[PDB]
Amino acid sequence: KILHRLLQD
Amino acid sequence: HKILHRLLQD
Amino acid sequence: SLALSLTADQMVSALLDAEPPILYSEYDPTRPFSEASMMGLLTNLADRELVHMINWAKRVPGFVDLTLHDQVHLLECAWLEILMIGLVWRSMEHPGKLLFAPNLLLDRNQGKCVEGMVEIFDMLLATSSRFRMMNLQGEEFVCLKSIILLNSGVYTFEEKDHIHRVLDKITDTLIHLMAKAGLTLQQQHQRLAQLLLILSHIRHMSNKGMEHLYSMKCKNVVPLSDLLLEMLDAHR
Amino acid sequence: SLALSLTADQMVSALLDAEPPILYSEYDPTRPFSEASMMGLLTNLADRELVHMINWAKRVPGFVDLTLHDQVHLLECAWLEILMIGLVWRSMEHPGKLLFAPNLLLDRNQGKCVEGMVEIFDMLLATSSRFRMMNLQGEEFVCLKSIILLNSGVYTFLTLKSLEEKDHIHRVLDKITDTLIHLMAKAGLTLQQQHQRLAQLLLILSHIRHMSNKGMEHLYSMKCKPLSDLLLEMLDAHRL
Ligand SMILES: Cc1cc(O)ccc1-c1ccc(-c2ccc(O)cc2C)s1
Ligand SMILES: Cc1cc(O)ccc1-c1ccc(-c2ccc(O)cc2C)s1
Repeated sequence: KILHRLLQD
Repeated sequence: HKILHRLLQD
Repeated sequence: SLALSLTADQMVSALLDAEPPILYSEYDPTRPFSEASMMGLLTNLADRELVHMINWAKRVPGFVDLTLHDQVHLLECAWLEILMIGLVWRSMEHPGKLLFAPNLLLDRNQGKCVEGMVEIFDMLLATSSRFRMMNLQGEEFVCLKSIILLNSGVYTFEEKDHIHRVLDKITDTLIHLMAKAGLTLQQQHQRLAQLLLILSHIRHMSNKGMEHLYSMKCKNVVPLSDLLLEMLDAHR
Repeated sequence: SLALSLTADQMVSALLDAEPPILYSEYDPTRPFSEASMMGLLTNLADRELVHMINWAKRVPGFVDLTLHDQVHLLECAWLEILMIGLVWRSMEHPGKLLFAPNLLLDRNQGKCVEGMVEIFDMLLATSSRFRMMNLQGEEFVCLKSIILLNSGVYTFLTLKSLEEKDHIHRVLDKITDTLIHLMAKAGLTLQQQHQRLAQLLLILSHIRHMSNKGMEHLYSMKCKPLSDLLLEMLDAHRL
C-alpha cells in the first residue's frame, strides 16, 4: 500500500 | 409529536 | 439546580439508584438462528430497554432542567452508545462473550448470519475486555453512562452551559471515587483520561452500528418498533 | 524506550517541533465554484496534508517504536480526525468560518454548495467555537492531536505478542496525560480545575470521532459516484 511506502520512506 | 417526546413528556 | 448542590457521594448514590434493570430476551431455544430472528431478538430487546432508558435519563441529575426539545436531542444522539456501554459492562465477567441478556449470551460466531454484526461484536468485545483489564467499578460505570448521555449531543445544539457544569460535577465525582479507592493523584488523572478516551471508541461503535441498522431497516430485515424507527431516523 | 523517559517539557517541545506546515489551497480568481470545484480543493488539500501527516506521525514520541502494520492501522483510523482537529484549531480565531488554508477561508453558506457538507460544517464550527470558549492553548492542541493518533485505532488491534504494542501505546498515552496536566498546573489551574479541564478536552475527542465517522461516510458516498490513490486507500480502510 502507498501508506506502507510513505511510512518506510 | 415524536414518540420519544411523548415518552419524555409523560 | 440541586444537581450542582450534590456532593460526590450524593451524585454516586443518585446514579446507582436510577439504574435500569437487566431485561430478558424473547429468546426461543426451539428454533435455529436466522439473520431476521437474531435481529428480531436484538431489536425487541433494545426497544424494551429504551423505555427504561428514557426513565433512567430523567433521573440523571440536571437532565430534567433541560427543555423537552433538548432531552429529545441528547437521547436521540446517545441511545445506542448507552445501550452499548451497558452491554459491555454486563459482559465484563464473560470473556469472549456478550451478555445481551441473561438468556441471550453470545459469542462472535453466533452473529455471522447478521449483516455487520461480527464487526460490531468484535469492537464490543474489545471494549469489554478493556473495561475488564482496567477493573472498571460500578460507580465509575454509571458516571461514564451519564457523561455519554450529557456529552454526545451537546455540540449538536444557557442550557449548553448548564450541561457542562453538570459534566464537571461528574468529573469531580469520578476523581473522588478514584481517591476513595486509594489511587495516587497521578493515577487518578491517568485513569480519568483512560476511561474518557474509551468513550471515543463507544462513539465509534455506535456510529458504525447505526449504519448497519439503517442498512438492514432499508432492506426490511426486521420489523422495528416506531420508537426505534424514529431514533434511527434521528441519525439520518 | 526514549518516549517514556521524556519529561513533560520535552514532550511539549518534541510535539511543537513535530508540527506539520500549513499548506495553501489552489483557489484562484477562478471565482466562483460548483459542487465539483470546491470538492476538488478540499480533497487536493487533504491529499497534500496526508504526506505531511505521515512524517509528523513518525515524530510523535513512541510512534516509531510500533510495527509498520500498527503504524499503518493507526493512521488509517485517525487521518480524518487529525485533519479535522487541525482545521478547527486554525479556525479558532475565525468565528463562523473554517480556515482550510490561509487562502481558503469558508463560511457555512459556501458549505451549502456541496451536499451534506453543511451538517459537517456546523459540527466543525461548533467544535471550533468550543475550543475558542475554552481558550485552547497551542501546547494543549498538539497533545490532543497526538492522543488522537495513538488512541483512535488501538482497540481495533487484538492475541499473541500484540498486547505488547497496546501496552506501549497506553504508557505513551499516560505520558501525554501527564503532559496535559503539567501544562495546566503550569498555567496556574487548581487541582480540581485541572481534572475538569482534562475531562472537557477529552470529551471533545468523542465529538471529533463523530465528525470523522460522518465525514468518512460522506466521502465514501462521493467516491462511489477525482480522489488521489492515497486518499482512496485511506478511505477503503473504513469500508472493510
Ligand atoms: C447495532 C447492531 C448492528 C448490527 O450489525 C447488528 C446488531 C446490532 C444490534 C442491535 C441491537 C443491539 C443491542 C441490543 C441491546 C443492547 O443492550 C445492546 C445492543 C448493542 S446491537
Ligand atoms: C469530510 C468531507 C466530507 C464531505 O462531504 C466533503 C468534504 C469533506 C472534506 C474533505 C476534506 C476535508 C478537509 C480538508 C482539509 C483539511 O485540513 C481538513 C478537512 C477536514 S473535508
